[PDB]
Amino acid sequence: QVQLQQSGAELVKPGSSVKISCKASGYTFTSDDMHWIKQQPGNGLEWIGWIYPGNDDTKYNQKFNGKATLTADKSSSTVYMQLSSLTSEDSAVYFCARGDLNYGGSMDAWGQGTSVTVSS
Amino acid sequence: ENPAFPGTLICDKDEVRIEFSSRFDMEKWNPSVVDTLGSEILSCTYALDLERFVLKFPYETCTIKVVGGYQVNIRVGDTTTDVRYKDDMYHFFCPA
Amino acid sequence: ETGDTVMTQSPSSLAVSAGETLTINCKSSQNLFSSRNQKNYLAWFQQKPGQSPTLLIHWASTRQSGVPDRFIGSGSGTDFTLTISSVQAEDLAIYYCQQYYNSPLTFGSGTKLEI
Repeated sequence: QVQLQQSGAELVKPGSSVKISCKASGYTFTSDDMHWIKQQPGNGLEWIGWIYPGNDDTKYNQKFNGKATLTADKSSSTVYMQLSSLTSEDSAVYFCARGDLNYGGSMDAWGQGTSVTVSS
Repeated sequence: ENPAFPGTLICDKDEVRIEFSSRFDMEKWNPSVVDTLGSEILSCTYALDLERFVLKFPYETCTIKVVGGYQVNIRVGDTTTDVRYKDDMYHFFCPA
Repeated sequence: ETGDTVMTQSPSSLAVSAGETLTINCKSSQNLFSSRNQKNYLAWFQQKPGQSPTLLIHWASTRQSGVPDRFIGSGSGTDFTLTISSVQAEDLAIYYCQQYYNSPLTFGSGTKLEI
């Protein structure tokens, strides 16, 4: 029943910005965390940050400070991540995942991923 | 940017002192001392005073010896959940 | 990166046949044990090509609902092991260990399995 629907893939030039949406359903939106994860092609997983839509508290990986910005819309039950000043290192697949605060914030539910491609 | 230590820390002669303005704050943050591996030190002989809202950590059993003094590693966070990654870690140095 | 909990996963890749049992080891630079609930904060993920990651184990020993019993999470605060007995073709994937005890959350470098 729990579903996370991300926006479609995007292709942009370096220096541009993109805003990835993640719409949650099947659970109470403001009672859990939303995590964002980056996977570079042929590489592993890297944790970006989490946002708690209840009070809009956020925590970022210091590596992504200024790069990624998390926001949330409670009316639409959708979390947004904005990526700016895109470089070749920013080309990757980006996942949103629900941190379930009943089980310690472990991420059971994941979105299908959004492919961001930076090319000139 | 990062959160600032929620209490007031004071290096005493024989111990580390952490003061709060109320019991509500102290129980909210619930500071614990941890080792180099981040585990709470169960041999620490700390004292708790809820009249003055003070936590006292003796250097010998609760802190790590380094050149010139002690390093103390403090973890604070919510005690009402098992979500531990929202906790905050702090590191301080007290000269001998 | 200072203060980050490092997850060291080994081996990098595994090549096996069918029916044998493999072990993936993951070691953490920080203890993941919470005295509150007496549990270690570690998860095991499986990701097939072209799909989102899938949570297999949480609390380092507890299987998610619908996960075959041939996946065994084990280990202690610093040292964790994932064992996949009687490997099947659908178990072909890359496996990652993750710690959720601390922020920032961190993953192991991953283990590629090829048969």
